[PDB]
Order: sequence, then structure tokens, then C-alpha cells
Amino acid sequence: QTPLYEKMRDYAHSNKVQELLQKMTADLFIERPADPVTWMIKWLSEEQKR
Amino acid sequence: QTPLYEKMRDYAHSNKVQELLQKMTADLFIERPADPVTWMIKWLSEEQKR
Amino acid sequence: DYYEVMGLTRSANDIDIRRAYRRLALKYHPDINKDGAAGDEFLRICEAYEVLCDPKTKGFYDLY
Amino acid sequence: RYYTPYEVAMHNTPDDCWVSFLGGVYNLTDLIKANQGALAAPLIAAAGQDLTHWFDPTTKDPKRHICPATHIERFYTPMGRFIHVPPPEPMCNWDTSFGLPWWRDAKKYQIGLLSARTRVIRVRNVLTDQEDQIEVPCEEKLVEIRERYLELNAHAKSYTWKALVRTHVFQELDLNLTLEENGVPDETPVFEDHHVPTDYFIPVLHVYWNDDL
Amino acid sequence: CHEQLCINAMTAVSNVAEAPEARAILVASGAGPKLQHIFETATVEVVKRAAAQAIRQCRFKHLPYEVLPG
Amino acid sequence: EAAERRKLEEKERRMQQERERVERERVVRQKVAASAFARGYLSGIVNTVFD
Repeated sequence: QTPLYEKMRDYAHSNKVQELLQKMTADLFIERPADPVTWMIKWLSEEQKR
Repeated sequence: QTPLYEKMRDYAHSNKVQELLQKMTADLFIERPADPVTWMIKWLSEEQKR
Repeated sequence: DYYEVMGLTRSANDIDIRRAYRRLALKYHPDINKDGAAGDEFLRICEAYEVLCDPKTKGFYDLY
Repeated sequence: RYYTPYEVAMHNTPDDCWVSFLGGVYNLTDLIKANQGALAAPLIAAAGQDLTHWFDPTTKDPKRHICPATHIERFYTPMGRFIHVPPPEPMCNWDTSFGLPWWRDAKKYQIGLLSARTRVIRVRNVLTDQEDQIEVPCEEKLVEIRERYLELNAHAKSYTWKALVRTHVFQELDLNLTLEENGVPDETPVFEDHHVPTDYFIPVLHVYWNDDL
Repeated sequence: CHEQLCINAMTAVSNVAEAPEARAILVASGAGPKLQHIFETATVEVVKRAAAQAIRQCRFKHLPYEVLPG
Repeated sequence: EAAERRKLEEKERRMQQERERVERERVVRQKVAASAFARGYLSGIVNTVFD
């Protein structure tokens, strides 16, 4: 129904999450690691400083 | 459609990374943290333990 | 999507869309349905039927 | 058995992918597991979705058309090239050794059968008053309605069912006859055609206890 | 006749007929008409009550319990 | 008294099953919708990041 979707659409189409996810995916595709989960852990760790 | 683009599409559409992304985004739109950078770190840390 | 809001599937006919909009827009109209989570629902019902009741717009949406 | 559309929707992931098309529910998980590339994208993106619009009724293969660019007849794949679809031009990697297309290999990739319609049954436990709406396929024997209701009461086998069969008196229901044979009709089409809300009246199934030990 | 024996048997039948299958055996062995006659023709109140309870206990298949005979 | 005890026991167990079912129902209802939206939004994200 509209209420459950709207609560998630409003969250996900807000700038912080969306342009965090897009840059993360871009760098993930560029790097091409064997195991993505620890690479995302690293990337988020050295991105938390920024 | 250079060999890089095709290789990226093969990696992007692979099982591992795509299911991991789908899982992470579903969980993140459930919890809805006001600081996804850290929630992603804790979520990935607990996932990697398995 | 424009389809799931009506409840129909991607292969719905024209009479199927007529019936779906009929029931969904007689269940959520402001003068009938007093209040609830029926603000966005009626607007998306109207938008979905307006998009899907005209073959040119319907097809252009279906391809994209 | 059978599946409501929502039940098919529960499985949408490369780990458990279910698709409903032409009345059949298919578990394509081993396909996506064995074919992991850009070929698997257009049906991963429609995991748990209804895939009947891809195909045509007369033949079980997907729709075909005269390709505008090459003027050679081939499958209409606006979504993209799904598994088991040949490339438009002569390649050197698309083998045809495999046996049958997945939309034709029913024995190996079909489980259950999609319900053409669903209805709402209001089950009422008469001993301990607990109303419950539920959706079940409109063509199913009471044994599997009881199986659906087993998630509401783990002891529903001992209970006895009853319905307001026709004046109207609460009478027993045979298990092997569907809800329509047993005298519980479906009137939602008439409800809609007469501008009566489909949640105004719901048929009711009373569930009494049968003492055991 | 043999009144205490009759009421003891009646109580035993009432106890056993609570089991699911037992009912079908008791109605098969003719406990129905026997208990009906015992209830109908007797005047001792305690045995009459045992008879009414036994009859109601032998013909029930649902949790709502019908009113005791008589 | 034995009959009454059994009836009350079953009443209580059904009442408890109701609450447990409600909790699990809420969890699964949210999970499935989260998965569907994740599907759609991630398809969009991958298309845009590729472009």
C-alpha cells in the first residue's frame, strides 16, 4: 500500500543515503574485489573520517 | 561495450555482490538509521562473522 | 509502480483496468473513505489510471 | 498444490527466485545459480514478479517480431536477453547443446500451480473467540484451507469446521470438496459490479473443538 | 436391577466415552438404547442422573455440550 | 473437573499462539516489502552508476 512504501521512498530518495550508496557502488565496481563485504567495511571505515 | 564495460556488467550482475547489496539495502530501509555510515559498518561486521 | 498500486499485473486487459480502478477509487475517495492512510493512495490510483487508460502513454511507460 | 500471488512474492532474491507465468509457478533458483552474468539480469530484476506478459498463449515461447534493424524474426525482449535466448548476430559462444528452454522444461523447474483467483475467508474459533481474515485460492479443497489455517491454530486438525450452508443453518463441511462445492459461494464480482465494498461482507467459517486426549 | 452395579457401569461408560474412538464402539455395542431404557424406566434419582450424563456423554462430537437429557 | 481443566488449558494455549503469531507476522510483512523496494531501488542505482 502507499503508506509503507512512502515511508521507505522518502528515506531512500534523500540525499545522504543515495549519494552514499552511489559512490560506494561506483568504487566497488572500480576495485573489483574477491570478497565485497570486507572491502565495504574498509571503504566505510576510511570514509567515516570524511 | 568495450571489454571493460562488459567485465564490469558481469561483475555488477554477479550473484554475490548483487544479493549482498539487495540484503543490505533492505535491512537499511528497515532500520532507517540517521547515520547510515556507522550502521552499515556494524551490520557488515556482524554479517562477516558468519 | 503504476501497476502494483492498482493491484493488477503486468498483463492486465482494458476491462481489468476498468474494474481495478472502479473498486480502488470507490474505496479511497475522500467523500466516501473518511480518513486514514488514504491521502497518497487515492492520488496514485488516479495517476496510475490516467497513465494506463491511454494506449500511447501506456506503451511509452511500458517500454520505460 | 497452489499458490496465491503474494505467496509467490515472498521469494525474490538470487538465492530463492520464484516466477509465475501462464498459470505456472517456477523455482528458477538453479538457473540463476548456473547462469550468473548479464543474461540473468532481466529475470533477477523480476524475481517474484508475474512473467506472463513476456510470453504468448498460443505457444509457450516468448513473443516474436520482425527485428527492425536486421529484418529477421526473433524473440521480442524489451526487458533484455534472458537465459536461453540466442544473440541477434552470429556469435562464437552461444552453444545449442542444452536440451530445452526453461519455459518448456516444466518437469525440472515447475513447482505447484498459480491460483487464477483468491478469496477472503473469515475463520472464527468458537471456543476461544479469535476472528481472523485470510486469503485462500477460490478453488481449493478444505484440506488445504485447513493447512493454511494450521498457522493460526497448531491443533486445527482436532477441530471441526462448519459453514452457513443453505434457510441458512450452520452445517458440516466435507474436507475433499472445495469452498464452492460445499455451498460457500463467491460474490466479490457481484459486490464490485454493484458498488458494494469487497470488505463489507465476508463468508465465515466456524471452527468448533472436538474433545480429544 | 442390581442397582449399584448398574450405576458403576454407567459411570465407567461415561468415563470411557470421552475418548474419541470409544464412542463409536459404545454406540456399536448398543449402549444407546440400553442407556435410554435405563434412563426412561428408572425412578431412583441418582441412577437417573447417571443415565442422563451417560447418554449426553455418548452422543457428543463438539465442545459446546448439549443440555443434559430431562 | 478434569474436563474443565483441559478446556481451560486449550483456551490459554490458543491465546498465547495468537500473540506469537502477531509478532512473527509483523516481522515477515516488513521484511518482504523491504526486499521488494531494495530490488527496485538497487536496479535504479546500478543503472545510474553505470551511466
